[PDB]
Amino acid sequence: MRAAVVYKTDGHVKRIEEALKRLEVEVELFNQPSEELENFDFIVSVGGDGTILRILQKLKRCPPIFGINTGRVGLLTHASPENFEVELKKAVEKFEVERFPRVSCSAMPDVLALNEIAVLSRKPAKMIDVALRVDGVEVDRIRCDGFIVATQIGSTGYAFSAGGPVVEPYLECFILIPIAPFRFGWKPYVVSMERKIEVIAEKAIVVADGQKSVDFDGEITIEKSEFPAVFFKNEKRFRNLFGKVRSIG
Amino acid sequence: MRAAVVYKTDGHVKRIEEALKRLEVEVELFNQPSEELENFDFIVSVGGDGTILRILQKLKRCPPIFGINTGRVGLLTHASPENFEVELKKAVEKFEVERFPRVSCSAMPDVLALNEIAVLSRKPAKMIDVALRVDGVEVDRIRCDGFIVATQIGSTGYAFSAGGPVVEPYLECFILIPIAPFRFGWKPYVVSMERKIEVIAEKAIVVADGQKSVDFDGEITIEKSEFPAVFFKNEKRFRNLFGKVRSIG
Amino acid sequence: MRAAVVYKTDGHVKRIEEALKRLEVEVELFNQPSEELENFDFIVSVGGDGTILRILQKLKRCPPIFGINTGRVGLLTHASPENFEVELKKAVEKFEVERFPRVSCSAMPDVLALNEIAVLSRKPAKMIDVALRVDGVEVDRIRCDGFIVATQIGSTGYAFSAGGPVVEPYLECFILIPIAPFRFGWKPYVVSMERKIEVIAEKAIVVADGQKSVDFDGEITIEKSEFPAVFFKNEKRFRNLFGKVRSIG
Amino acid sequence: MRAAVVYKTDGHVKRIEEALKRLEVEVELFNQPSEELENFDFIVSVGGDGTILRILQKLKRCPPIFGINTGRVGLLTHASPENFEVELKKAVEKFEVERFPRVSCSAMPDVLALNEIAVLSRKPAKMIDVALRVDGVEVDRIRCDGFIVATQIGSTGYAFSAGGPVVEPYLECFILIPIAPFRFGWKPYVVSMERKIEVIAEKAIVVADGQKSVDFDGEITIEKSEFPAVFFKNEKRFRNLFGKVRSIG
Ligand SMILES: NC(=O)c1ccc[n+]([C@@H]2O[C@H](COP(=O)([O-])OP(=O)(O)OC[C@H]3O[C@@H](n4cnc5c(N)ncnc54)[C@H](O)[C@@H]3O)[C@@H](O)[C@H]2O)c1
Ligand SMILES: NC(=O)c1ccc[n+]([C@@H]2O[C@H](COP(=O)([O-])OP(=O)(O)OC[C@H]3O[C@@H](n4cnc5c(N)ncnc54)[C@H](O)[C@@H]3O)[C@@H](O)[C@H]2O)c1
Ligand SMILES: NC(=O)c1ccc[n+]([C@@H]2O[C@H](COP(=O)([O-])OP(=O)(O)OC[C@H]3O[C@@H](n4cnc5c(N)ncnc54)[C@H](O)[C@@H]3O)[C@@H](O)[C@H]2O)c1
Ligand SMILES: NC(=O)c1ccc[n+]([C@@H]2O[C@H](COP(=O)([O-])OP(=O)(O)OC[C@H]3O[C@@H](n4cnc5c(N)ncnc54)[C@H](O)[C@@H]3O)[C@@H](O)[C@H]2O)c1
Repeated sequence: MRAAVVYKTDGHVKRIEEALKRLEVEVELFNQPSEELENFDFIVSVGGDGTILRILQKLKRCPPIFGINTGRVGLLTHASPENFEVELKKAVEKFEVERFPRVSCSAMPDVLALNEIAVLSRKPAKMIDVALRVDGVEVDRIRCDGFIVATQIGSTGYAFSAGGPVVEPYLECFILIPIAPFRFGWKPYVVSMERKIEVIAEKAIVVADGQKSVDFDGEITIEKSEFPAVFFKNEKRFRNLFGKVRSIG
Repeated sequence: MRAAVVYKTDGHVKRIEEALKRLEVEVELFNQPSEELENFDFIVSVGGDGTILRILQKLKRCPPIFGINTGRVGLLTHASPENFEVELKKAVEKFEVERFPRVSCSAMPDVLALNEIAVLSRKPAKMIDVALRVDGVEVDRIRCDGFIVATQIGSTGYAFSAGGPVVEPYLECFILIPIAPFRFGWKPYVVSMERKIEVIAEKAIVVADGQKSVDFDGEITIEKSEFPAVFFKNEKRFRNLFGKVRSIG
Repeated sequence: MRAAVVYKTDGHVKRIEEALKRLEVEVELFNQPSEELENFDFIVSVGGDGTILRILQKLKRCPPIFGINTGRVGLLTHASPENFEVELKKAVEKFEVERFPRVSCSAMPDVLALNEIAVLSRKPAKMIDVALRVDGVEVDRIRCDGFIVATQIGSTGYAFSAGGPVVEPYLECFILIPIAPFRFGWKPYVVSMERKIEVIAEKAIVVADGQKSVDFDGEITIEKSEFPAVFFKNEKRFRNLFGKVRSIG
Repeated sequence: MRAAVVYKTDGHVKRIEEALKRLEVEVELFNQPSEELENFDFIVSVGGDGTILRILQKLKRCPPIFGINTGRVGLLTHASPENFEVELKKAVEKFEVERFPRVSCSAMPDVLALNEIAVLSRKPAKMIDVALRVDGVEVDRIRCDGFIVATQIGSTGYAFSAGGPVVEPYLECFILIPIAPFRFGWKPYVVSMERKIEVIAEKAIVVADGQKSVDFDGEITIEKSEFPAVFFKNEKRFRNLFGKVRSIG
């Protein structure tokens, strides 16, 4: 059963090589992520949340991702170097998985987002004029540095920083929130991920998970896609949510 | 096919009788809400959001509610006096109904909120030491004027005022947000409604939908209930959500 | 020269009684604060920030206060118990002070607040309709759980939890912020302390420093009194502000 | 005595030429702002707050400015097309004058900001890593899209959007708020304007009243300048502050 190990640097990759060898698993090494990753049964990412997002950008069909975290913190990950040898043995032996939806922009045709599709100002410190509508209905219009269309997974990223609610990973929703809105009152809008979001702005940019961005004027459509992100049932995912969150930055 | 027509003041009630009579519907006027309301094919509420919440307490089994708003803004209502006669007709001829869940606190067994359960301090200008726990797990421990456990429907009520997000009516979930938290960082949590909430504080009261209130010491659980609120299908519920929210005062 | 040492618990009192001994200063023990504290060259409180606020309710003319934070955290205190020996000697030999304004009320005539005056609902879970003017101009009319007229000192207290800004101690100003405002957009106003505040509300109370409360209806005015809180000089008051504020819980 | 009318479009400029003609004031017209505007007894900006910022950028020593808002809402302006005639005459013969301070920054040294000095990310959709200090003190260290060092006049500007308090125009003070901070727990700080602000970023840019901006890599210093902004006295500046803020959009 084949497995890929992706890594930022040489950190701990030797012990993971020998961790998978003990468990009867073919292993191949990957400095950078490629579209070849979907020829393997699973993937063991080594670096952090950031590393996982760069992997998913080279994946439509997503083989299960285990996630060793090098740094200090990580919400998408499964283990650390201190204790990964144990948690990997469990991960592969059960082979239980979970799947979180990935949305897609209309102007960035095949690149999918797990966290969000942000819509920012092309020039920094300049303000764009954003009009939002979902399922046809005019939801809002507002001047802001940007606008975020995040899934619940990404409710803990940019969205969090704009004032967003912490939404547990299992409840499946969009969070719609502006960045530095220039208006007296405003409120985050949480809606079902079955709807069709639309943003309309001139002189703007669109960014999937802080990774692929394109320029666009006019309008874009963001909806749920057919290809989710597959991880490895992290039984404690929920209980760990309120604590990883308590200690961001 | 008979009907109950509940009212606070003598609003447009001469007219609502006369529209109900013309649609060949028997009418029983109700000076105030009653348990007796269970025995009607539907209830026309005539007043505002508050009129409907009161109605709901005195129901377990809930006939369809056509709420009419004589005030400025009502998120639960289908029409105003200008349009009520056309909508009431559409509503009763098709008879399509929809239902949003009601929640249940330990302290008051046979009572049900549609908006929220709020745990506040018995005495005012005073903080309680609230501890929250969703599904066995510890999620928070904060000091505050109170804590709010609210459905998406009540996202636009009390919790809205405490800094909470506006969640659309068709996304079943809980919204757990404190009133006046004494702490550097805090966040509103939005979790699934299929979960077991538990609130722990001393010298406090619990309040279901701003109606029934009861002193409590120690522990309560809040959970989803088996007898929900029933209104007639509102084709434009989602559409108006965003306009009405901006006129809240 | 003479001093009154005010305490709640009789823990660290024999250590402090002997520190003041070897400083040519006469001592008098005070199990609870009193109007008699005015007859001393200074005061040494022994407890939290509350031990201080409780002291100032019995002072009009205020001799300098040296605060010893017992357990706890506090931004009105001058020293912990395991360094106070030194800090007292430095504070009484230098004998250097600084003063912060206290405000007054209409409804409670002889009473003075260092932190804030909070207007709240009389019955909890009920919101009142507050209507605020400063120097005669209407500023606002909001439905809320309460309203806080704070000073820069008490901007780290009740107004901090209502969503206020951290204002430094040396900038004299009012902070005007509501508690659970049922309104789409709202904002705290920071204004000059030389202005005459005026809150209007029915079915309410007023509370100076969470210490004294009286029912009221109609209007009250808050003004800057001529009798300031007086403390020894804390040079590190400003540099400690930011690290204490982070640890608020 | 002669004056300079500065406009952006040809809105009500003929009618303004004629008002100054009836007041025996020789007028020169300005397609846009020049250093040249220094040699006049007063100035009549015609457009908005933004037009006034542009004028001020070309001015060290500032002659009285009389703003006519042709737009929707102007914190900095005196009159509308309806009542400019009345008010222009009133204030020219009274010749009273207010002085709100402007602020210099240590990277574009001879430029001046009434509103703020914003330190932004150089590329967009990337967050920088701002370290804040004031009078040599570590007040914060935070990952964010940017950081506003605002004055009270610019507290209804960019800082307002970032989550900041409304500050009366006559309470002199800095305001230290971030844009999109990635941290569970932040708060805007309001400190004295006599203090020395200092920001340490990397991969950043500094902006001043949204006009002049230059790349910077290291550490800058914001501090109260020698030459302020000068407007004719608005007797209704304070009064109109609150209704104008409520219609910021
Ligand atoms: N808060 C902000 O000012 C800001 C700015 C740009 C991007 N982002 C977020 O960062 C993510 C990656 O973008 P980038 O590579 O440009 O920046 P990045 O990866 O260099 O830094 C963003 C930080 O967010 C963390 N992170 C990523 N996904 C997260 C999640 N789902 N929940 C909690 N934390 C998470 C990472 O650990 C990292 O420390 C994007 O998905 C976006 O949501 C945030
Ligand atoms: N914002 C606050 O400070 C505050 C305080 C207490 C109660 N409430 C809300 O009021 C409800 C009823 O309590 P009460 O009888 O004590 O007061 P109430 O019925 O008189 O007043 C509540 C106010 O909010 C409106 N409202 C009611 N339900 C709403 C909803 N679901 N979404 C948006 N607005 C709604 C009402 O029309 C009224 O203006 C509670 O369930 C709670 O949600 C809000
Ligand atoms: N945040 C809230 O929900 C809330 C509620 C009531 C009172 N308070 C504050 O507590 C003060 C005293 O009232 P109480 O005795 O009823 O509550 P308290 O004194 O029993 O508890 C208030 C907490 O805040 C601390 N505190 C007091 N003044 C402070 C200040 N200026 N800056 C930072 N922390 C401070 C206290 O040491 C204590 O930990 C009031 O002046 C009010 O500001 C806050
Ligand atoms: N809210 C935001 O996302 C944002 C972004 C960039 C700049 N700004 C503000 O705009 C100012 C000028 O920037 P620009 O020329 O790039 O855009 P601009 O001047 O065209 O737009 C800023 C908006 O805010 C208004 N404004 C300016 N000063 C104000 C004040 N003191 N109070 C209330 N409103 C005010 C302007 O008239 C305009 O409507 C800056 O000084 C900054 O304060 C705000």
